[PDB]
Amino acid sequence: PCDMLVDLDESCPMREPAGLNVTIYASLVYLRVNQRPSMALTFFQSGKGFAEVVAMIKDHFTD
Amino acid sequence: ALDKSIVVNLTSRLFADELAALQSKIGSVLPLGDCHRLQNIQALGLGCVCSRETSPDYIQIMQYLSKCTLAVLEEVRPDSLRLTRMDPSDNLQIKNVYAPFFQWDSNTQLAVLPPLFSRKDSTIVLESNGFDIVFPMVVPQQLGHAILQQLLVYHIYSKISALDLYTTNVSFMGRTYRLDVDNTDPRTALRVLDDLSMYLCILSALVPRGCLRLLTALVRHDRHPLTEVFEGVVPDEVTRIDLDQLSVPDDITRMRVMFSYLQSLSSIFNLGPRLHVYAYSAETLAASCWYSPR
Amino acid sequence: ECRSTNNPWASQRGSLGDVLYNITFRQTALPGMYSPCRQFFHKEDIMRY
Repeated sequence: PCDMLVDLDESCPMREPAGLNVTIYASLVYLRVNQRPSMALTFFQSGKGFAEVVAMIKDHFTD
Repeated sequence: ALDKSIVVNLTSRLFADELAALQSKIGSVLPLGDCHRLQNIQALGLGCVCSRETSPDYIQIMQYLSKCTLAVLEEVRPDSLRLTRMDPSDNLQIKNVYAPFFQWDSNTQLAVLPPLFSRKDSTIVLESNGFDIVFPMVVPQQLGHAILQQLLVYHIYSKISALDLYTTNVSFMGRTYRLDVDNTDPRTALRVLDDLSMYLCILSALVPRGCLRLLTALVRHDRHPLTEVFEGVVPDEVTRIDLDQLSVPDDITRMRVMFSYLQSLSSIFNLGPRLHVYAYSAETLAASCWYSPR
Repeated sequence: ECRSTNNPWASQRGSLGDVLYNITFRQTALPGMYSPCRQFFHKEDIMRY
């Protein structure tokens, strides 16, 4: 679904390398709404290597 | 099956000077941008992120390195550079000409790092075309880790200065080395340190009490070879936390979360792509290895 | 030959034209923009001729 997917490589460019590989990641976020525990599952799409995307996912879920 | 070869077109005849350096490093790993046979020379360098006039930031360069496809040279003709390619998951001959020389053997382990000892030795300049080429360095994981350990320790203790023997020296069995820091942009090296301040103060909240009381029984008299960090004196902080009573099912829930956040420190201490050598020849300096991008 | 120089704010070795315009091009990810005056005020590129 287009609603769940969160793209990650998106730029003006305002240059990044090409490659052979772009990897779909899943995520699942424990949170609380209405003082009741509930989850949230989103998807991620980037070929940046695992060391960047964990830093890129934290900026998405900052709030 | 599959083909992998990259022949690099080039707009000027190279001189005999720079042809001698490229002939000396004939087996060498260097990244490049696009996955095609024909290619400009301005993609072959690592110098698109590490330039002379711009201050390089070695974390961002290393952050750049896990994106790119990698390549090994085959020939250096006077016009065109001819390279072969590294793809998952393929066995390939790799031959180290890397100048801060280390010794490998059969069943060793490798990883690719930016040049962190001598930039002038590891980058040759092409005055013929005006664009310079930067070679990366391949290091076994033990020194592959221990350089990134010392580089993160440096950017903590350069900010406190707002001297060198403790901050810029990588230690190893038998040798000591000098990291190359004259002009580094610390800001991409500090978002890594900003996330370390996130994990490390969570790890200070869920410390097990039985493991702190174990050290108060240990380091006072029981002296071991690997506990010489504390020098025989307990810290002032460890005596302040163990005032509670020990209970087993409290620390069961703590040691699971202690276990699960040490899974997360893989993401902040990542090297680049890793190279699993299964056979290495000694006198020929070649090897055989399968490439795995992680 | 009735005068040396028309304006002493371009031709003099440290003048305001030389301060603004001698600088070689610095690449940045944000798109750099063009200066027509950089053709005349550049010691390095004119020595190519």
